[PDB]
Amino acid sequence: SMLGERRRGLTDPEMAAVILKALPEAPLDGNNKMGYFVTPRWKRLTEYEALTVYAQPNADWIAGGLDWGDWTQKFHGGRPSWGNETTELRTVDWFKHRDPLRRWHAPYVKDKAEEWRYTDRFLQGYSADGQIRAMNPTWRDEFINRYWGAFLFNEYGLFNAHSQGAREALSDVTRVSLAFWGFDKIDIAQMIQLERGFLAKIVPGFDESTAVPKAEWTNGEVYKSARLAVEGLWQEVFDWNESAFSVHAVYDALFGQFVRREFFQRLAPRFGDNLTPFFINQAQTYFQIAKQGVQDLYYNCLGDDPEFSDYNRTVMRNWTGKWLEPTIAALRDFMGLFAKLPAGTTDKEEITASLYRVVDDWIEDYASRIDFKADRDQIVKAVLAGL
Amino acid sequence: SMLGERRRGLTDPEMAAVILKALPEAPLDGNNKMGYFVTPRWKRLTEYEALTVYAQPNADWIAGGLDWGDWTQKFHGGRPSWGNETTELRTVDWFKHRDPLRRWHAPYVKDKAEEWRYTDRFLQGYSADGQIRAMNPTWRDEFINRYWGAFLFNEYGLFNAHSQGAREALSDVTRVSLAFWGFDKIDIAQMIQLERGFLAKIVPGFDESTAVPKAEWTNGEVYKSARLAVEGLWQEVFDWNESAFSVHAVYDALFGQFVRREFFQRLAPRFGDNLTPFFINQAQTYFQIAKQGVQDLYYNCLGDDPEFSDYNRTVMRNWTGKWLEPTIAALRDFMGLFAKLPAGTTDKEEITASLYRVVDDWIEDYASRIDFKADRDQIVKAVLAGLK
Amino acid sequence: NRAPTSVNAQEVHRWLQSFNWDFKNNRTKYATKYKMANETKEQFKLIAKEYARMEAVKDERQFGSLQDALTRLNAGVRVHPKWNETMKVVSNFLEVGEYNAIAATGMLWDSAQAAEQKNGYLAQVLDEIRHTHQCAYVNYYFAKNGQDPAGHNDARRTRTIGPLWKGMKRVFSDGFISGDAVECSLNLQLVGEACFTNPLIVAVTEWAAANGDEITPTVFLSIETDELRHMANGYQTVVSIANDPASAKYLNTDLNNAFWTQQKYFTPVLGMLFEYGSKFKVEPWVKTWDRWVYEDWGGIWIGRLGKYGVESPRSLKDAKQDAYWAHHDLYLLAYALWPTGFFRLALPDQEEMEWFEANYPGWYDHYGKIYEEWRARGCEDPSSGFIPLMWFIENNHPIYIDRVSQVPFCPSLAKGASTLRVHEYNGEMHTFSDQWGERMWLAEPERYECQNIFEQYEGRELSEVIAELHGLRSDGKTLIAQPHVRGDKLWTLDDIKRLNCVFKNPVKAFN
Amino acid sequence: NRAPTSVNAQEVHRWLQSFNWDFKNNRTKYATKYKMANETKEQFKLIAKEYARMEAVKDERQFGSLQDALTRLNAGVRVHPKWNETMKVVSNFLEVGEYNAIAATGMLWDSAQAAEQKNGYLAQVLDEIRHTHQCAYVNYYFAKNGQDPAGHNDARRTRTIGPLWKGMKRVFSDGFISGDAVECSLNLQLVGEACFTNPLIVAVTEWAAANGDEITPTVFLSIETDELRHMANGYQTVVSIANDPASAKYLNTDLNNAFWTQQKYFTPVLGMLFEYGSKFKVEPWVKTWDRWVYEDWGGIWIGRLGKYGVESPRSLKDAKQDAYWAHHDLYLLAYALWPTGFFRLALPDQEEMEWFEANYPGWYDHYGKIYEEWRARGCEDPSSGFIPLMWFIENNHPIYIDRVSQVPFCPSLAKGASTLRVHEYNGEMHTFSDQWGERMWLAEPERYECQNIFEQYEGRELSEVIAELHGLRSDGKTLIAQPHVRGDKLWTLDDIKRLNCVFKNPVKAFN
Amino acid sequence: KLGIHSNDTRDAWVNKIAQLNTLEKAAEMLKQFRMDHTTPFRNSYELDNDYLWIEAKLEEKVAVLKARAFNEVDFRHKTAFGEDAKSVLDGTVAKMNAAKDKWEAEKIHIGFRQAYKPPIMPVNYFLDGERQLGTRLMELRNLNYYDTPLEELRKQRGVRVVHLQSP
Ligand SMILES: [Ca+2]
Ligand SMILES: [Ca+2]
Ligand SMILES: [Ca+2]
Ligand SMILES: [Fe+2]
Ligand SMILES: [Fe+2]
Ligand SMILES: [Fe+2]
Ligand SMILES: [Fe+2]
Repeated sequence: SMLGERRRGLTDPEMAAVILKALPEAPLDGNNKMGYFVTPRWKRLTEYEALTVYAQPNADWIAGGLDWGDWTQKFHGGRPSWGNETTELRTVDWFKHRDPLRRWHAPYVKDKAEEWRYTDRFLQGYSADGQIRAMNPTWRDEFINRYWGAFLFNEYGLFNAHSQGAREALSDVTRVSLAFWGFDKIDIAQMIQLERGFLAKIVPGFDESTAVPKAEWTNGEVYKSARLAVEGLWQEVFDWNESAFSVHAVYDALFGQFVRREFFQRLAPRFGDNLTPFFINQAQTYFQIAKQGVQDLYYNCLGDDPEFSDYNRTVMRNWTGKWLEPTIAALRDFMGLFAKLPAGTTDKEEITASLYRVVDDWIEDYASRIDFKADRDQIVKAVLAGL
Repeated sequence: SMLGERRRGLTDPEMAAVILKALPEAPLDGNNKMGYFVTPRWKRLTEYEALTVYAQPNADWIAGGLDWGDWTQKFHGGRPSWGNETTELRTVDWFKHRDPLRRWHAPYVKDKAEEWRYTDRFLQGYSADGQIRAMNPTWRDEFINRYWGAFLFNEYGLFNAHSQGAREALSDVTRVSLAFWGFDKIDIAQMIQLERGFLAKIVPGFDESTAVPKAEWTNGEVYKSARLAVEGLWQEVFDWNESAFSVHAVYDALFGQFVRREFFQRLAPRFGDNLTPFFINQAQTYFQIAKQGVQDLYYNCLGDDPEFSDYNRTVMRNWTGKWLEPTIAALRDFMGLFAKLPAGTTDKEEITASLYRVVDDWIEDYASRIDFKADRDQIVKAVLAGLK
Repeated sequence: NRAPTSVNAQEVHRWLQSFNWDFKNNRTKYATKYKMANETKEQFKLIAKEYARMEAVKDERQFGSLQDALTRLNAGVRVHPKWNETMKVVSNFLEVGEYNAIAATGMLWDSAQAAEQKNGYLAQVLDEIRHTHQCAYVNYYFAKNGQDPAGHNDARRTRTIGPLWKGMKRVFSDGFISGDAVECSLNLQLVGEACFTNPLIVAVTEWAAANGDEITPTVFLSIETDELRHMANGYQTVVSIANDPASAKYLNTDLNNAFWTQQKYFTPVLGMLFEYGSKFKVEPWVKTWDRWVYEDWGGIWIGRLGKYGVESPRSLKDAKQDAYWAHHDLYLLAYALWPTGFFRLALPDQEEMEWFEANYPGWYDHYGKIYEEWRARGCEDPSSGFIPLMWFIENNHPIYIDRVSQVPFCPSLAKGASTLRVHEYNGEMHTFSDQWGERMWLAEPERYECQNIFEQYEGRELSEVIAELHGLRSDGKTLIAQPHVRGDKLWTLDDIKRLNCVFKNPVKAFN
Repeated sequence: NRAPTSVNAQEVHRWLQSFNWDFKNNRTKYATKYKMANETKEQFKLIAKEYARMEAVKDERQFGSLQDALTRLNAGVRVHPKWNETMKVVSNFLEVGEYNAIAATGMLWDSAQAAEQKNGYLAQVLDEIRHTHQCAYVNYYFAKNGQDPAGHNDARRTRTIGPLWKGMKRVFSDGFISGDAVECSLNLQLVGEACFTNPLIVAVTEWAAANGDEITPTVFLSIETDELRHMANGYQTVVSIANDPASAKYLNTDLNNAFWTQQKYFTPVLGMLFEYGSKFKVEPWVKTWDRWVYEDWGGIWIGRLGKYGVESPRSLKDAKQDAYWAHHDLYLLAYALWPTGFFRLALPDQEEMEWFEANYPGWYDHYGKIYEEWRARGCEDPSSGFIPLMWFIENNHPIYIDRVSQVPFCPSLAKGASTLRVHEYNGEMHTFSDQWGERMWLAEPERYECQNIFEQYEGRELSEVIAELHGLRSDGKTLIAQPHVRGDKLWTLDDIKRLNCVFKNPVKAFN
Repeated sequence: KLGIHSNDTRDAWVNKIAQLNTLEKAAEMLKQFRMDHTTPFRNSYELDNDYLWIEAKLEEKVAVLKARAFNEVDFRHKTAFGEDAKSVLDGTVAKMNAAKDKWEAEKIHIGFRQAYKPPIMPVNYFLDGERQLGTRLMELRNLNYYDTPLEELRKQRGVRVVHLQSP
């Protein structure tokens, strides 16, 4: 029927009248702000905080919790649904964290969706514009396909490293940031494959199969120490904080940044390749976004915790030290890649300057935050020995 | 008050009851498709077509119009509000054009907005990542600030060349496409300035003032003929189709594509500049989007018109020859810029091959569509004469 | 320092004025008595990207409401029948104003020499495309989900059948783009939008809401958010030409003509659509008009421009005098000619006549009695063989069409203005309804040659015209237009053919 | 060839399965008895970017309707008082279900070895985050624009005062993440969502619309669109372990335990919220329950998993016998303990009592007479000094909390199940309401040590508990909770304090 | 056959136009048509309801013929009659600037349109003329626009007052 059989209380005369008749003259409380009891990180409470903070039903025995009593159902053995026992780090309140970008689900998918549709448009224009005509064939069929592609398994591995964190995070604000950090990583891995898939369509003999890049990752020699460092950060770490911290404030901040920003984003342009940089622009945008959250949690919150500042910095300095080695090892095995570049692509003077850029950024952005005394010269020296 | 004072017919019991009572038992017509009488270009009528076609109240004396009679008020002298007299091109129906991307206002600003917000994210990521560190200083301060900057005026001029067309276009579908082609041009000019403004923020000493780029454009040699061509296309052309056609199917397809793609897009990367290519990616995406519309209007609809095909091709052929010369001159002067580059940046062979790519693409995408007999080596040789 | 940084619209706009450069032929391509100042500035510091974002945000809320909640509430249906018909005309007629405004502003963009002034007009060019598509969407939505799709679904071609459409093109089409760019700017921005369009858009959302329509408010309230930019454009036009000697000579004359042009059509038509095209009333047109035209526009807004030489239109007083009964006089004509529309009309019901008589003393003795007689003649019944037009013929009340404004008028049967001027010139007869339009024609005969419906339909049988111009419903027999808004006893083409009504050009009676 | 080309989600997902590689420690970090096949595939071939786009589009409509049309219609206010209160519980309780589901799917993502199955769970991880924020938005919206913000604005902390919350955490928090990953998968997907959650979300939009609430339908219908991906996840969980020999030994028991866990809470709670938290009724809960649990889930759904060794829960027959009066029995306790909530409750009106008796013969002689007795005694009036809990004490009807499910039960008054098992173990007493829950505890005592409200509040005066846990409105004196939904005579902290109500652990009476 | 969009008159002119297969003849017919049926100075109003449409059909033929007969330079710079468009434009603007009043000015502008409308003159020159001629016409016409009383304006225009009515 034109009107339908269902009567709605908002528009049905009879039902609406009954509803209006029961309504009070004015709201039964003037406080119309959901989350009003939450302590604002900024001037005024934000939608991000209101909709997120305290969603996790933690009781007071989990630093910051507002509930009480034990969990209703636990694991066989007695392990709690969520407990202090899942991480070495301690704090006065697990809900203190705040994503600098204030991302809850809506803003998050809105931004990634804009990137997706613009990506599609870019690709349709790039192909129509014939810009592939000026790209170095060797750089494409070799360094982009094999070495760039293989790097997709590094990001994918870092993605999976967040699995346990998604389950064990001790607060909503931290769980959301963690989930977004990991999802962005799988995105990048899927973008690396997307490019290879694009090349496959515009370059007649290009094969998009992951076979070649995978073999390079699994049995290759360039990413050996890298893969070993990934398999470890992912499957050998059971502390959700050690995983996130080490992955973002150590490994990916050193190895990852160097490979993406100091190798491909720096060399691709020299072979007439603006395609790969188009995707790296995304990966770097994501990296810098996550970084702000990683910094706020481990430094602004934990590292500077009014009660566990010293304690946490100690644990992180320990983690930094623990993983600084496998990372440096990863960087060394990577240096071997330069030897496969065509003669005259780059020199030792440049790579040395790039490594220092990474190391210096790391120190300024991470190491110095927890009073970790790293030696820039020895690190670069240690890595540079891989040439 | 909590309920408010105004009563709404949809929710107010008394008023809604009155409304429901007067309603028919079912719709008074089962054809619930606005624009059902429009001849669909594709399988089924699109929202793009429904909301757009026939919005322009043309009478039948302007090919394809559905109204009748003269306009109600004309210009002093008698000039019609819209009329056949405003363009040399003729057709069986001015409403045949369809933007292959089916862009009406909503989808159009949606995509540009996505590009705007992502651009902002990109820049915040670029600056925070300190990628500016590896950009060659000379390329940055000389070629980006002065030469890429001066190009904003070229795009700005092409934008303005669309003003008369926005007023004279003989149909809604063409007016909307033309408006969007023009708006994308001003956007590019603004993105060139945007980049200069960004550089002024992350690079101490970089001056975002347009004084230098503008002086290059108005008094330099590299862009002299380009500017002369632009001033002509914009202010000496009173025919809205000659303007759109000559701008998009001649000048910008050759000079524009060469500057954006074969010079800046091609060389910026060699100087560690991934910033400029970010914006050129947008310009090229826009260029290719407009090309589809330009091709549909001038080749699919006009050049292949069942009754005026031969006539229209003759005219566009005429316009191609008229504007090809000034366009070759523009490219010729631009060749002077290569001598300004640091030694070893590029060479005559690369430059020549890049010219051929643009000329060959132009012959395939445009010249051949109207049987314009273009001689690729003759065009290239004429341009090369400008190499210092 | 690697601090996250970016660049906003204002930062780029700061240098936009410098985008334009000098060269001999850098001048407008359109004829104009005025000179727009080369350094005129604009109020809003926008760039293409930011303009797109702010509009995209609005579209998001608008279409979201339309596609989700409003559709779930069956909002396209639960609207009073009379209003569903009123919106066929309101939305489609405004649509053309929005459309021609695109061309009009493209013309002003060409006129302006200062880059910032061009940019301000440019933003309106884009806004008018948005508004065109928005108005189109209202009709599109009501056709898809409403009680009567006919008309909503093909107004772009069915509007050509009736006389009311001709006047709409004068004020919202030709008046916007044909003439001195400045004259056009006055009709569009200084008069059209400021005096009528903006107030009208808001008013329509109120009447719409009162009659159950939440679709129009959703779209029109969104359209309204873009008007500040347009007002600035109109005000800026006057500023850009104020320091030019030509201004003192011509401005007030183009303004007065523009004012009369716009008022001539909207004074009677708006009141008609509001009061006769609705069940629930919001406010009498008499008071709405006085506040809009006399107080708001011809007082506050008009005054602010006194410093630029702008004066209150010399024809303002005449406008008011003819205004009072204008819309009432017109509905008699629109209803009498109901078979020529693309919408269904209804006679005032008992409750309505009381309201009319109460708000307009003397209404019943004139219009009331007339509608009661037509009712008695069976104007609502298909088998009556009666159409109000026949009544005009039997009682010798010829209906003329103003050669300039296209507004229909019956001087022998009107409580309002009753003047009629008939001239013969080089083999053609011309009929005018007022001294302002008459002057316009005498001074600019070649600007006003629009043939009227009687001239075009002369000697044509009514049903043949309706059929030829597709004035039928999908069944191919029932008329789109109707003399009542009920769901049964709808008139067919055959019912009209039986009437054997043949158009005559009223002016041929003169010797 | 320069044809415009791109690449879609499916083309990238094509090689997603190869993203994972082999290495010694490549295994789940969580205890489990099953083995998920490392070659399991997922139904929807999505990548992160396409996922975002499809969800972003839905957000657009949703928030567009909420911020625009719905707000213009005052949709947040024109809702029946009882339903405004009901949504405080429905939206917030479901919120935690949505929230823990994030952790659950995270655990499932870690459990899966095949890249595709991991990807399937990953999409839900993100969906659950979206749903958490959506349920949060409903409360946020009703707080901002509703007739009574209290409760809507602070449920995350005020819910800790009441006993109903404890059971919600068992089925939608701990039940989702504590135990064998597969057991959790069963509580969450195979049972929870497939049997209750999904049917519930749709049903809620129906009851919401019936009571004037157009806000919830707008949000919940959007959540609903994400459910096909979750059903597939649950179904694929079974397919992933079907081959493993352990499955034949354990699947059916974890399932049965999962089914009982979920129905134990929703059977009484949902029927209560629907029938007692509304004015206008959509359908009798007995009818609804039978269709959902027996026909749809127990039949069609479970049936399709037969080929995988899945069998109908052995406790199904028991669930049906205990169900009939379950929700009616619980509302008596919920209302008697009204001061412990964060929402306002109302006693059935005359039309409702007739509706209840018509649909549940015998209802009036038991529940109806009790409510009338309480009302005549003044349970709605703060000067009466009467709270129904007192009536339970006076008539020796102790109220217990099931140690496992946390569901409150009163065996001496219940018209439904009345079994009671009390045990002592190592100095601690335990009370159970059914044989399935008793076994769970007997077999897994360390999994269930949740302190009940009587244990925590023992010896404490009621008003002190409320005051301490912030059960007050803005004025810091009036209670959030109320025994009626009218605007006057709201109970204050002092009205409660004067009752001198002191909690006692009912289990100690067996000492 | 008397329709609005299709009738015997239009059919009759389509056949007539079909027999114009020479540029000179086609162009002369179009100009003649304009003198006979367009503007308030048209020789007759007999084709009032169809002239606009018929003119367009005539223009189509002249255009097609001109493109076939003229070389590229002439198509751009010559009128269909072989005149130098720039000379015609300049000469007409010169006359317009010498016009002593609004009455002389309107005849110059209107006459220019009747004789040179686009199929005849290249559009670029024709619209440049509209720009210049229109400007002067308006300047002359809009000066002291309301000073002449209607009674006297009717005489200056030279209308025959047929009927006057007023309250
Ligand atoms: Ca070479
Ligand atoms: Ca050759
Ligand atoms: Ca006579
Ligand atoms: Fe508008
Ligand atoms: Fe406007
Ligand atoms: Fe969910
Ligand atoms: Fe779900």
